[PDB]
Amino acid sequence: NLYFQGAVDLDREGRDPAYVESIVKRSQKIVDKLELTDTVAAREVTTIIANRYFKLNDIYETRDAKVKLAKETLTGDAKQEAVKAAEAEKDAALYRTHFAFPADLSLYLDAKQIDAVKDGMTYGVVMVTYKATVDMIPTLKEEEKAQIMAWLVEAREFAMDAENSNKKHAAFGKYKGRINNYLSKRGYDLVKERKAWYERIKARGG
Amino acid sequence: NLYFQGAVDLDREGRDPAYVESIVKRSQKIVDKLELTDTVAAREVTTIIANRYFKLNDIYETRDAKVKLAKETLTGDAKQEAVKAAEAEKDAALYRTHFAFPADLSLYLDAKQIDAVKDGMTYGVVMVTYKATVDMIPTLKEEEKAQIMAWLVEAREFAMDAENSNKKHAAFGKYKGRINNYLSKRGYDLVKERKAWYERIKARGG
Ligand SMILES: [Cl-]
Ligand SMILES: [Cl-]
Repeated sequence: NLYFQGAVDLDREGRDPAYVESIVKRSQKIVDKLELTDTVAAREVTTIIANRYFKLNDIYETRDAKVKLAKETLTGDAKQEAVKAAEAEKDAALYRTHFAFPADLSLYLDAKQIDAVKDGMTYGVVMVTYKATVDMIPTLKEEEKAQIMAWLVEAREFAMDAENSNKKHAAFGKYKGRINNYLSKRGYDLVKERKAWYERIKARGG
Repeated sequence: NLYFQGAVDLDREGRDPAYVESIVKRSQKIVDKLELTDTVAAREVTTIIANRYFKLNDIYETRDAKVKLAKETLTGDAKQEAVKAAEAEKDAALYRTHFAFPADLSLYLDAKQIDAVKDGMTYGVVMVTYKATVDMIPTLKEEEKAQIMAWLVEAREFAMDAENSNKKHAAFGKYKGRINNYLSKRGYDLVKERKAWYERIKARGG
């Protein structure tokens, strides 16, 4: 499956060609899982995803340059304030660019397909985590399931903008922590549920 | 239709009661247009919307205090840099809180209803603008319509977070400018289309 640009320009200029190729291949792999039937649309979506990876890269490079300058020049509270300001500026750049991404995708993809792109950019952690949680506690109430999914989908919106795998898993981890705490406050004995789950996994040949 | 809090706490503490009442009434009016059939869900959604108005208010109050301090203490480039930093910090606060809002709404509302809330918070400018544009140029291509709608929906995502009516209309205005420029670059004679549209409006008794 050889990628070629379509109408959407690939933001390749001035970038290391091996990096560009790695991002395009990553992006192609996400698009493959959509099983699109319009080969031109598939190229366009590939480019849109790649360009978003590249722009995120640039945002984080900017942030890192500011933090490097702070490490070299500042200490104590002044240093922490400069790091805080760089992080706010990073989150601002994410805000300013976040909505254009599904806007652009929507020219080619429906809502379900756009969600599948989000999942592709975030290792499908939403459904892995949701399925595991309901496997662990099969009598969760519908409202508990709904809240758990809502938090995972929120986590995904942040994770898709994160810098790398480590930071993506940290974003999910925050909301997994929230889920854990939520269930314990709602009266579930998580030690007991988890122990019984492991027994069920063994009993079914997992 | 008297509002009463449900399970979601209204973020009322320390706020002027007339302001609280005004925001609750605004929020109730948005929810009324959803025509929900679960009266408890309607109260919860009312509270969620009101609480988002209140949090946006607080974000803008923070931003304004920083800009006031800059006006009182700084001039020239230093002043512009402090204003820039306050705006980045504001956009950061918007980013950090934006995704929780539809997450919370999703416990009560489907995707279509959530969009109707977004429209309610933004004076329905998306559909007014879209309908007017297709009325003005009825032979737009499907891809042009799609791009126009995508830009209006993007505009809405920013507008729903804006401070007031003036700033909401400015957010839409940016993307209306983009639409105007887009159509002229795609070969439409906007002077001619607009003139012929006005004739059609007159001919139909508008
Ligand atoms: Cl190419
Ligand atoms: Cl109340």
